[PDB]
Amino acid sequence: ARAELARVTWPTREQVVEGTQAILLFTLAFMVILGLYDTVFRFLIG
Amino acid sequence: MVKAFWSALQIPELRQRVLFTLLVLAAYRLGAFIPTPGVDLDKIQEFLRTAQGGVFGIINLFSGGNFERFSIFALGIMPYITAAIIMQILVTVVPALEKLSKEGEEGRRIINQYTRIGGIALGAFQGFFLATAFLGAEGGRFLLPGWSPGPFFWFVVVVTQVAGIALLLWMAERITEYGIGNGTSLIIFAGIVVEWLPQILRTIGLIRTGEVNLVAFLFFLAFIVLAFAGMAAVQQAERRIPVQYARYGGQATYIPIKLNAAGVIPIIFAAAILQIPIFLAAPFQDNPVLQGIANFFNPTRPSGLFIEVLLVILFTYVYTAVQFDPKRIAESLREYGGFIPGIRPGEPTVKFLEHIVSRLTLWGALFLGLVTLLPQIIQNLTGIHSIAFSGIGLLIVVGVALDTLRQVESQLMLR
Ligand SMILES: [Zn+2]
Repeated sequence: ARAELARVTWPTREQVVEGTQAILLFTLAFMVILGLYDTVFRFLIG
Repeated sequence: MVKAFWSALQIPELRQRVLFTLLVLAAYRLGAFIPTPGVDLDKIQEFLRTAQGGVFGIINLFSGGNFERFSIFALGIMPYITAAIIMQILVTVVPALEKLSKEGEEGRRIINQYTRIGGIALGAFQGFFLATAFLGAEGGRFLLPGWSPGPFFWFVVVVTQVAGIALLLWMAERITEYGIGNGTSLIIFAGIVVEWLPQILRTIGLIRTGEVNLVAFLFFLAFIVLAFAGMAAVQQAERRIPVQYARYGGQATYIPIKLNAAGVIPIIFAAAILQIPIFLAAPFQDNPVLQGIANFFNPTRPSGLFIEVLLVILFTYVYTAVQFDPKRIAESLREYGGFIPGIRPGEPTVKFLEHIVSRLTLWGALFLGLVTLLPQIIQNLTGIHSIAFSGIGLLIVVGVALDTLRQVESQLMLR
């Protein structure tokens, strides 16, 4: 069907912001962890 | 906020599990430079950069960039996902396997070991299939000089590929037991996000030359964050259906209906599925009929993107929607007299919950379909282009993150 149940709890109204803050932290962490994993294998070449 | 992680990580119990998780992905990244005996990686890279070998995008993404340089895990942990989907179809259709499925602790780990032996065998095939149909294909198009289309190569790739997959699949299941979150999940996740930092770096080096402007780029990074947010908003979002219990032991509660039940799996699933056509059809270079087949499902092109987006919908809906929901819930309310206020107990409860879950779950799916489709549009109007930030790129990254963070607290409650 295509009817709306808009009245739904979004138990986070602006805890969304801290959720997003958690996700962006997780990725950017690993991102830099795994980003250097490249150069750490570069100075291991010679 | 940044320290809310710090202290909760400064407890050595988990700090050890992170330093193992990171270590296993380190050795996985180490293997990425272990080239397959007879393969000319410079030719492979050249090919992947041409328009012809463009379709291999998603394949090289979920390989973690291993295909790009035929490592011992050329395809990565992806053959294992293929086995996971095969055996979880056969668990449904074939009933004898359904018996073993529902058969408790050790019974659930036997299917797990028929899938584990499913995957490793599937690596042998895929390795051979590529060595035969693609790698030594034309003049040994991608063979280093000295190497030849003989069975010596065939066998030596099959070995490199079974060695690589076995190594890796073992590495996977350690990240589950002795590490954070889920192995496989985190492996896929690693493949995508590795290629992020240099990309982000190279994009701002080319903003300087005058090729890119900071208006478009700042729009793109804004959107990634926006996307990251919307999904975070949606995961948190619930609809509470009020219950109430009879007289002691008589008070009110709520049964929560989420928009998307931990949608980590249907997404990696859908991705795998979409690659099946590409993987079989594309490595036949000279065959036009097959190149059509493969180029149809290419997720960059609108045809493939549409096939991709219909897939993420379906896989998400069927995942979230089927969590042995309505009919048991309606009956279980019998245990100690429970009811949804105002709504008749029994059939009308079933049809009530059914309706709600149906109409809800659907919005959950549709949303995830925008997250798949939109990046391309956004990528197209922008000069920036990469499969790593291609929605399916995002949805798994965001996916594994949440899956991993959620699994911390469930045991961090216990610990
Ligand atoms: Zn040819």
